[PDB]
Amino acid sequence: EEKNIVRVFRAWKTAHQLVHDRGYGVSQAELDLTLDQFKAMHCGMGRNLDRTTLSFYAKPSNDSNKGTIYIEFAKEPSVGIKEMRTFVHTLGDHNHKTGILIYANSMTPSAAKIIATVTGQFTIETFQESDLIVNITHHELVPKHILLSPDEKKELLDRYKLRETQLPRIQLADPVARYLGLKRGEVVKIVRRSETSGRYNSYRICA
DNA sequence: CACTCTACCGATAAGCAGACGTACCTCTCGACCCTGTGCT
Repeated sequence: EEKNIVRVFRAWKTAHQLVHDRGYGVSQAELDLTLDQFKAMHCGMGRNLDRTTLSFYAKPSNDSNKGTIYIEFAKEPSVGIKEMRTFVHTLGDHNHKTGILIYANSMTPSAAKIIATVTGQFTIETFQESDLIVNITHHELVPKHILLSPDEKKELLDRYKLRETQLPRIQLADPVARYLGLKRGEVVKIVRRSETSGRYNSYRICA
C-alpha cells in the first residue's frame, strides 16, 4: 500500500522534472515537494491514493508557439481503447496541444493506433510508471542532451555541408528522446566530458 | 439496454529450419562404370 504511494510520488516528481526540462513552466514549489506533501495533497482520509487528482498541466516558459502540455496518470492499471479515447477527448476539450499519459502495467496495441489516428491534431506520448520512477537524465552516464532550435540545426548542417541522414542518429524510442519529447528531424546537441579534449559536443538527429 | 457467444484482427511467443568459422608457406600422394553389339 505505502509502496504504491511512494512509487507514484516518485513518478509524479519525475514527470514534473520532465516538464520543467522540456521548457514548460513548473513552479519551484512543485519541483521541491516531499512525500508527505504528496500524501496530504493526493491521498484521502483512508490514505487510498486518488488517481483522479494525479493529472496536471503546464504552460511554455520561453516559446509561446508551443501549446500547453497536459499530463495524466491512467486511473485503471492497464490503459485500453476506452481510456485512450477519453484522454483524447480531455485533450481536445481544453485545447492542450501536447499530452502525456502515464500507465502502470500495460497498454493495448489498438489503443496505440489511436495515437497515430490523432497525430495530426494532438501529440500524445505514453509512459510506464517504472519508466519515470527514476530520472535517467540525472544518471552519471547520461551526458547533457540539449534540443536545438531549427535555426541552430540549420546552422550546424550548413557549416558541415551535411544532409540530415549524415548526422549520427538517436532512436525515437530512446529513453532520453522520450524524456525530451523529441520528434523525427529534431537534433540534440550532447555535451560530454572527454579524456582527450576535456569537453566534446556531439550532435544526434532523431530518426 | 444489461448482458454473455462467438467473430475478428491483432499481438504473442513457439519451433523450426538455415547460416558462420586465423594468416602465409613447403612438400607427397591418389584419382568411373555398365552393357549393347559388331568382330571373327
